[PDB]
Amino acid sequence: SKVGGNYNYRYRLFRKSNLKPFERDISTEIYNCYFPLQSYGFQPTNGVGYQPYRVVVLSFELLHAPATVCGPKKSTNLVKNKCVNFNFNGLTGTGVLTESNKKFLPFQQFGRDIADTTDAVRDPQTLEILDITP
Amino acid sequence: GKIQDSALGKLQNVVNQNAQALNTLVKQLSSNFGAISSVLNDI
Amino acid sequence: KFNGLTVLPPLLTDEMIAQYTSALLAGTI
Amino acid sequence: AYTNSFTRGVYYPDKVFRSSVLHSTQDLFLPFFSNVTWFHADNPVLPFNDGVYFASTEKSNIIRGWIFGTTLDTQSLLIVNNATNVVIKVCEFQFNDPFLDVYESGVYSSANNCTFEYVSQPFLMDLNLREFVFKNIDGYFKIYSKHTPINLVRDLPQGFSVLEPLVDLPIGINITRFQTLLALAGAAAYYVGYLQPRTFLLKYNENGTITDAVDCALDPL
Ligand SMILES: *[C@@H]1O[C@H](CO)[C@@H](O[C@@H]2O[C@H](CO)[C@@H](O)[C@H](O)[C@H]2NC(C)=O)[C@H](O)[C@H]1NC(C)=O
Ligand SMILES: *[C@@H]1O[C@H](CO)[C@@H](O[C@@H]2O[C@H](CO)[C@@H](O)[C@H](O)[C@H]2NC(C)=O)[C@H](O)[C@H]1NC(C)=O
Ligand SMILES: *[C@@H]1O[C@H](CO)[C@@H](O)[C@H](O)[C@H]1NC(C)=O
Ligand SMILES: *[C@@H]1O[C@H](CO)[C@@H](O)[C@H](O)[C@H]1NC(C)=O
Ligand SMILES: *[C@@H]1O[C@H](CO)[C@@H](O)[C@H](O)[C@H]1NC(C)=O
Ligand SMILES: *[C@@H]1O[C@H](CO)[C@@H](O)[C@H](O)[C@H]1NC(C)=O
Repeated sequence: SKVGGNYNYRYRLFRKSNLKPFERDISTEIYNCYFPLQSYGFQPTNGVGYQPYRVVVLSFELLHAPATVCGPKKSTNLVKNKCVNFNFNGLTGTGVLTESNKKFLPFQQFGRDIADTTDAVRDPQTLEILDITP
Repeated sequence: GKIQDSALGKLQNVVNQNAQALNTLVKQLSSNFGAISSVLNDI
Repeated sequence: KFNGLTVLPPLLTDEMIAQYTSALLAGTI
Repeated sequence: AYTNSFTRGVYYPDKVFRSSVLHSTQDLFLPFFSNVTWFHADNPVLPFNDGVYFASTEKSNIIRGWIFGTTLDTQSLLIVNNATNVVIKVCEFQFNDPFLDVYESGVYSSANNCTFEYVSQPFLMDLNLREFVFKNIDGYFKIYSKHTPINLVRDLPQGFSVLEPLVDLPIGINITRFQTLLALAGAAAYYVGYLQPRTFLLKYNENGTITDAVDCALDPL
């Protein structure tokens, strides 16, 4: 709302058909004839409760392609042939780990059983296929 | 000597139905049942 | 497989059923 | 023109390994025994629809790559090749003689604000069937390929190959139109077919390679 002129912001008031999720529409064609955008008040005071709020939404993609935005937790050393609790790139589990001959195709990162439970994981920094045996 | 050339389906149905029953019980672990994941470690 | 299913062995082994089946044959003949 | 004889167009649907397993997936596959368009000529402009199967064969190499866009201008993915690298851009240009043939880049490809690049070594580079699959999704453009060796000149070879992934660039474009780029009386084979959200059953062998597929909706068997 600052008097330096920050109150340029505006919203689409009229639209032909509902906007899809994560879709965008920049058009300003005339909507009997009306401009399709309308600007908020946002003077040093708007109406009460109509102050400008800044917003950001974080969308977490979870595609199971190689992960690229990780939390600050540092890795441990890696144990084989003992049953161990583990967290690989966010895949929490529990089992006995073993460097495994059932080699993935080079693009693949997890293996799954008949059930969705994962039977193998590619270790994200030694790059070996661990068998997980429950 | 003719028994070598000759009902086993009525017995194999036991082996096949127990196999299919267990396999179906395992496959239902992949089912979400409305949850955001089929694997509890995800939740 | 690992998901809590387990198949238990029968009490009578296949060899024990063969022994009984042999005993029924031997007796019969 | 059209051609039909293919059990081709299967690809690995998941980034996850499966072995000695028959698995059922719904994904945008090429329906079995459909009609691919066939051309071997110009740089024609075509619909992308839900996705594309593409393949080529030629003497030496003459496919240079591809153009895509929300419109034939809007952010418009370019993928073109060096001798040793593919190089990739997201910008708008005023695609209007939109070819890379004679009138390592050109075609008024003046980028200003929109490059969002990629560049890498695995692509169509000197090796005969240059199989590709392209699949735009929300935030996604995962591209697939297989350089299947063949003896045929320009008729579509019957047989089975499964395409591996090659890259994904999160372009954010909603692509609607598509075109190829050749280089230059010359001629070379290429084929195009639109993907559909079919259900397939896939036969992963012990190696975890897809050895067979059955297009579930093809026929009653
Ligand atoms: C962003 O970059 C594109 C080019 O990638 C610019 O496109 C030009 O747009 C003007 C109209 O504004 C046209 O007359 C030109 O023909 C376009 N050039 C090309 C090569 O397509 C666009 O103007 C740029 N926008 C901003 C805000 O920088
Ligand atoms: C994965 O596929 C390859 C290729 O078919 C198999 O490798 C062959 O295995 C046999 C038996 O060990 C050898 O005689 C061949 O020489 C191997 N070929 C090559 C090119 O190395 C491999 O066995 C398969 N993996 C599994 C787990 O079955
Ligand atoms: C989809 O395409 C239309 C033009 O065909 C465009 O106006 C719209 O912004 C596009 N959507 C996205 C998310 O880019
Ligand atoms: C980075 O990854 C490599 C494997 O490519 C690994 O050997 C190395 O230890 C990792 N870096 C550090 C600092 O550990
Ligand atoms: C393919 O195209 C031909 C015409 O060239 C048409 O008759 C046919 O129905 C189409 N589909 C199939 C599956 O052949
Ligand atoms: C690859 O192509 C770009 C232009 O598309 C060019 O600038 C670059 O020098 C080429 N790379 C090589 C190794 O020739």
